[PDB]
Amino acid sequence: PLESQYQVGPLLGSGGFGSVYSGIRVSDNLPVAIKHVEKDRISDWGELPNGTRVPMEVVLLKKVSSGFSGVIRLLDWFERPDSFVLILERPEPVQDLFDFITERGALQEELARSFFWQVLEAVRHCHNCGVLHRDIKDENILIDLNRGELKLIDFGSGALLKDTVYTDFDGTRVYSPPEWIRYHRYHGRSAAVWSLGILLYDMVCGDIPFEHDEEIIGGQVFFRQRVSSECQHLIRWCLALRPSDRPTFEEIQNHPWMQDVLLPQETAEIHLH
Amino acid sequence: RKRRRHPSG
Repeated sequence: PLESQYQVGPLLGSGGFGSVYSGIRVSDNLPVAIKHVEKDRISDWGELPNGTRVPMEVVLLKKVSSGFSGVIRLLDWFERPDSFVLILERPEPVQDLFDFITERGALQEELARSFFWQVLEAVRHCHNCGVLHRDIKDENILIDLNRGELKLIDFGSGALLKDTVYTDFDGTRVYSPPEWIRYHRYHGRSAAVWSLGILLYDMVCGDIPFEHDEEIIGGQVFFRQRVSSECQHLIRWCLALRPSDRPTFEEIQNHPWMQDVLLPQETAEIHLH
Repeated sequence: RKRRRHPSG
């Protein structure tokens, strides 16, 4: 029984991802997030390793939720007549990265480096598990303010990772790559790297670079804040117009701007506490 | 300058 195992608290938010409530597991007072998705709104369906037909979001979350990682883990799920209910980790205290950047402005490069590194490790974990998130953005990143750890959320636009072309997309357009805008075609890893360039610009400049299709495909990156030449180079490389010109995840993490990252605990003590 | 969220759809 779902309603007997958890106490339901305030609504945390709602939107394209469903409705998410704060919660507490009665078995041990663990903080949880309780996410409701209406069956009628579910676009892509998958099958759990048992034949049970579930939202793709559940398939993807299960693939990435084994062990520790920078991904918010699925703890349990329930099927109801008209909806699915997902029980997810809820760190506390937490702020999503969109609100954090809104409140603090452009981040110091030392802090942006720590956050960006942790996001890269989380995305590498997803890809290692066969999962493409397809909606990397500051709104889908939670900050554990005490531990200095970032967590990826909202796999509702994701897909199984593959090496062939994708011709469907329901992520965030202003983070989508020019080949999607121009041709409605993209490959998974190079499209992810584009969105990471958008995210890094967002962190070091205080807002995303592009709002309109013409800016996405124009591939001119104007820097509105003082940003080091090494960081500018990494951003412009992630935002190369031709997908084959973008760096691999390995080349990003070997980039000179990425060296000497802070540990998560140091990040919390220096920048968040 | 206006900073806003962008829905996923």
